[PDB]
Amino acid sequence: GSAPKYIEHFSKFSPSPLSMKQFLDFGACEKTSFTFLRQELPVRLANIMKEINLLPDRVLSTPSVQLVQSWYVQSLLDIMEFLDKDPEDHRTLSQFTDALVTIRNRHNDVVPTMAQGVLEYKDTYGDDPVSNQNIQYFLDRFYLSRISIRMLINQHTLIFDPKHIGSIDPNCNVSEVVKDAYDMAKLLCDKYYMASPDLEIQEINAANSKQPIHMVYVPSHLYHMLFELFKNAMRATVESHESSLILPPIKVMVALGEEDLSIKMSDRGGGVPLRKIERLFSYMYSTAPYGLPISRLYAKYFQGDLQLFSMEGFGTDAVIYLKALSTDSVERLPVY
Ligand SMILES: Cc1cc2ccccc2nc1-c1ccc2c(c1)CC[C@H](C)N2C(=O)c1ccc(O)cc1O
Ligand SMILES: CC(C)c1ccc(COc2ccc(CC(=O)NCCN)cc2Cl)cc1
Ligand SMILES: [Cl-]
Ligand SMILES: [Cl-]
Ligand SMILES: [Cl-]
Ligand SMILES: [Cl-]
Repeated sequence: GSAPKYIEHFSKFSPSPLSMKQFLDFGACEKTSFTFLRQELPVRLANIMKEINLLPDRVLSTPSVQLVQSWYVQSLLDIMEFLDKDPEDHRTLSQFTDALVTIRNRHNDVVPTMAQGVLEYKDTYGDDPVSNQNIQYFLDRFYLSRISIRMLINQHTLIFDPKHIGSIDPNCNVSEVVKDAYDMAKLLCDKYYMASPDLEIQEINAANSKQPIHMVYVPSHLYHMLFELFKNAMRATVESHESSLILPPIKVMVALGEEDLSIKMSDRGGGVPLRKIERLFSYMYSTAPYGLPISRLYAKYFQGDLQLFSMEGFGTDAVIYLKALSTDSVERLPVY
């Protein structure tokens, strides 16, 4: 086989970050999407695969890692087939879309698969701070890499099968996504607890006092994050007030500035002490025999962040920081 040679070849290129703008303007440009995707997916696959291989033989040789490594090898090769094919042959295009689908389905379970490797490492070698910083370093990178691959793939398969441009909404109403995510979390909250905090939403459009706040974003990434946040805020609120009557609302604010769009979600669930806040974001210290960390990645992915600060004995605030302008929303990608 050729795999390690290909990996070596394509790992000399640097993956290429795109912006929301460049992502929009892509969506008949199917020849052009293809000729781009056939270089770039291998680049991105090569690069992360190269980094998997820098892991110590004690990690590298465990079943989890070796399995997901087998998926990446097949996906690379799967796309190799197409390096010398013909962009003008409308059935070459037709069967590449099929090929991307099969790849997206080969990888659906990397999250819980890798989670197994964390779990085995944890009982196999220990949960020390140094192990943990490396797991953290590796997984933020790997999962961020993966997020971008799916972004590429979803943009192609959705556009090449009028308002939304595949997974991007160029007029995303942020309150709307807030309410939806809330409704859904509230549904689960009512099932498992038979009580649930209300929602208040206020907007602050700096430049434009009374216009509803819209942006260019990938709404499902935003739903993902809001949803996680609402689950956490509901849990704490409900459970901190079991012996008590009153049940405080979850208060969200959506602020729109010159460069940030920010979303705060304040609760009164009684908080977390400063010392325990880092762990909530740790893959290792929160795996036990998508999550905060992964929500944060989604924010980081287009130059955003997702930050927690608590007041122990009162509650927790959670901010999602996003770039307001499409021009500032550019993929954050790791490189070998
Ligand atoms: C993040 C998380 C995942 C869980 C998964 C399974 C079971 C319980 C869980 N609980 C949490 C969870 C949620 C809120 C909080 C904590 C843990 C630690 C204790 C504390 C009361 N707490 C918070 O203050 C808190 C944390 C994140 C957040 O977005 C909102 C919050 O109100
Ligand atoms: C499941 C996957 C995500 C996983 C599980 C576990 C790990 C852990 O990897 C470690 C653990 C400890 C050290 C310190 C050290 O002293 N190293 C010696 C040099 N080799 C380095 C690394 Cl890369 C990574 C990835
Ligand atoms: Cl993911
Ligand atoms: Cl729940
Ligand atoms: Cl933080
Ligand atoms: Cl290095």
